[PDB]
Amino acid sequence: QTGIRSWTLLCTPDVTCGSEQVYWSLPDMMQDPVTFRSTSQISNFPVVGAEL
Amino acid sequence: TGGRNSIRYSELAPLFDTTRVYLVDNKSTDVASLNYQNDHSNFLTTVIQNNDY
Amino acid sequence: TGGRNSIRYSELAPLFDTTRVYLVDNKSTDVASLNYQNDHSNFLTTVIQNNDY
Repeated sequence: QTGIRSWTLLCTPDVTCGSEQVYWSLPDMMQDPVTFRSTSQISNFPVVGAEL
Repeated sequence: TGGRNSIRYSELAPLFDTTRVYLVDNKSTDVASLNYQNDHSNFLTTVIQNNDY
Repeated sequence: TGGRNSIRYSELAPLFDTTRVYLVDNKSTDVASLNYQNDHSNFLTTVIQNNDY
């Protein structure tokens, strides 16, 4: 109730360091999903699909 | 279908028929502000993916 | 009026009846890229005020 056992959690390793996902975007060929704003800033294109 | 499609959002224009909303945790702006005290098994997400709000 | 209003832009949604387009020189992104060799009495402006393109 006081030790590290409190604010931390013991768990399995996983070399990958963390399943992170990626986002596809086909700005020039598919309508921009619901709330996405249309733009030209590569780092903000609309997203059409997510995947690990 | 006909007039029954329209999926609308504030001023951003009419989108028609199926589209996609995303439920994600790792969204940076969210963390800091909403689910600070929460964890991956019970969090809040902003489903509005609009950069300006 | 009826079906004749619709002022449309790429996916950004339907705007209806009068609105406003702006012709401005001092727009920063423009200068650098288009009217470098021009002057205030004859320049180019991007009338699309959308941050992402």
